[PDB]
Amino acid sequence: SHMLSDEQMQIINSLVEAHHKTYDDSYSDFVRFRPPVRRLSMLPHLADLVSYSIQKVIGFAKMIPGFRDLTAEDQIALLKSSAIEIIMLRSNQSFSLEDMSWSCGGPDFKYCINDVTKAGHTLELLEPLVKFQVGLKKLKLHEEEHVLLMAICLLSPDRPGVQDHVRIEALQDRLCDVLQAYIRIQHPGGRLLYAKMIQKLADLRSLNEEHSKQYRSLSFQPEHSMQLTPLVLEVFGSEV
Amino acid sequence: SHMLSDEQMQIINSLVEAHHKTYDDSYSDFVRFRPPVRRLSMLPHLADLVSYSIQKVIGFAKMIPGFRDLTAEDQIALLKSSAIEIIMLRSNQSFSLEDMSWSCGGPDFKYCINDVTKAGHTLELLEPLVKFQVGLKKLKLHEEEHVLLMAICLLSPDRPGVQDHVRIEALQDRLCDVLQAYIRIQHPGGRLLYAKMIQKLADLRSLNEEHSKQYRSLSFQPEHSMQLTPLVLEVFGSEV
Amino acid sequence: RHKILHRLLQE
Amino acid sequence: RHKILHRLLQE
Ligand SMILES: CC1(C)[C@H](/C=C/C=C2C[C@@H](O)C[C@H](O)C2)CC[C@]1(C)CCC#CC(O)(C(F)(F)F)C(F)(F)F
Ligand SMILES: CC1(C)[C@H](/C=C/C=C2C[C@@H](O)C[C@H](O)C2)CC[C@]1(C)CCC#CC(O)(C(F)(F)F)C(F)(F)F
Ligand SMILES: [Mg+2]
Ligand SMILES: [Mg+2]
Repeated sequence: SHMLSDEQMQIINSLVEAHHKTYDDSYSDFVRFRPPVRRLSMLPHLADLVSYSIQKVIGFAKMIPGFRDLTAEDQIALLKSSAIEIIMLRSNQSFSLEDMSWSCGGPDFKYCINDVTKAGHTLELLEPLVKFQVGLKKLKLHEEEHVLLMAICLLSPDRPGVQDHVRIEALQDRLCDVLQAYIRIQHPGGRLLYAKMIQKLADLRSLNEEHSKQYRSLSFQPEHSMQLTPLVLEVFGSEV
Repeated sequence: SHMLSDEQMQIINSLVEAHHKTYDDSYSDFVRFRPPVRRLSMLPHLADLVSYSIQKVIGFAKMIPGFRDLTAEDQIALLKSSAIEIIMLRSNQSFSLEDMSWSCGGPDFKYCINDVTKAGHTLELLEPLVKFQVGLKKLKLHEEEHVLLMAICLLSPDRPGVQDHVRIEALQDRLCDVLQAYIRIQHPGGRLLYAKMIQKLADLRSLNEEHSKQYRSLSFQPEHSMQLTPLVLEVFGSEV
Repeated sequence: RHKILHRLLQE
Repeated sequence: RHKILHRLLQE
């Protein structure tokens, strides 16, 4: 009944290309992380996984149409507040409904709930997490929709620290359009998908909040914070 | 012609035991460091080697008779300024005159000058380093003398940041005694050894100074400092 | 200060 | 601040 506009389509080519450039389905770079071990035994390996991911999320972000033109401060503000959410969204790519875990190799790079516990996190986080991963996986998103959801999550103007919350609101809306249009046109059987997707964003906030609290506690214990990486400390730190 | 006193001897048992407790001749813990790779390719692995060593040097220090009774500030001040020197001294244990390198396994955990270069250091440091390692190895120190030299180096009152530089001067002298006495009594053929040993301390300062400058440069480049560890950043940082 | 972040967001 | 160092020098 319709068809995406040239502009919208070029945006999709950019996000998809950006993701391919910042996400390897082989997970070959994991051999460079401190090896996993199953007190907080998995902390070193997971800290490295997360850190590596932030580096990847930043690369993606820099390629989101519009982002580069924001003030470094807002880029930072947005990255800092959404980082963890973007990592949870992209992680879905490795999540397996089969064994309810992230399989990036295995048995060495297969991450179960138990493992994340050995990194200092509880079921109060992991419970909703896997639940979110499952529900999200069931949506069978087209790569195009997966990349949009990520770009949309990052440009949420409702982030603590954001300045020009009006230009951010605009860009997120432009992307929300392309996503809505795309599902209507390219997604057979997807009429309530959009709704289901925006809802996922809301579930992300709860996961984020929980993670932040659990992170703060871990963060204050020097014997544990010393296992983290400088970038993780910077991105998740309370630093103004 | 003499014989160590009971007190001096108990000190030697403490330093030797302390070293055994904080130094593994199997280097089995290295598999937990980020794997080496031969821009600054070895930086991640070596940062982890150094970091691990600081943790070990701290353990040793805490067992040096007298140290625990200093002010946390002086303990820190002493650790911060001597850390790198203690690591160079203890590294001798793994240095091989054969291949002029530190062999803690291999070929994976064998460190040549080239490798340290891939971690951001130059021959301006590595040149005197190996030279120092060689000369030091040639001294064939008894374990007892090796542990004393380390305890003596750590209690050098001439460190920037030191407060009670008089109690530190005292303790270092007490240890210098036990070392002198020991060589006279237990070291056949060692008459100029003591002199050769105190001289090594002086060579350490040059290596330290050089390392500090080279470290400072690496430290200011965020793309490199992000490869370091929180403890390394803390110990070698300019933080007052 | 976010030195690392500023550096990575730089191209 | 040397939080980590203070923590390790603690027993
Ligand atoms: C275990 C996690 C890393 C999850 C797994 C995601 C999977 C992948 C694989 C692939 O799809 C590529 C993706 O980029 C990452 C997402 C959040 C998690 C539960 C987060 C676990 C964590 C944490 C921390 O709080 C700490 F390490 F300190 F405990 C940190 F945030 F500070 F780091
Ligand atoms: C390569 C080094 C680590 C040397 C090798 C020593 C060997 C061993 C093995 C065993 O005997 C047990 C010992 O504890 C350590 C000593 C100093 C060195 C040249 C130091 C290399 C370095 C460095 C750094 O500047 C960085 F990583 F950033 F480049 C750091 F200081 F910040 F870390
Ligand atoms: Mg919207
Ligand atoms: Mg003296």
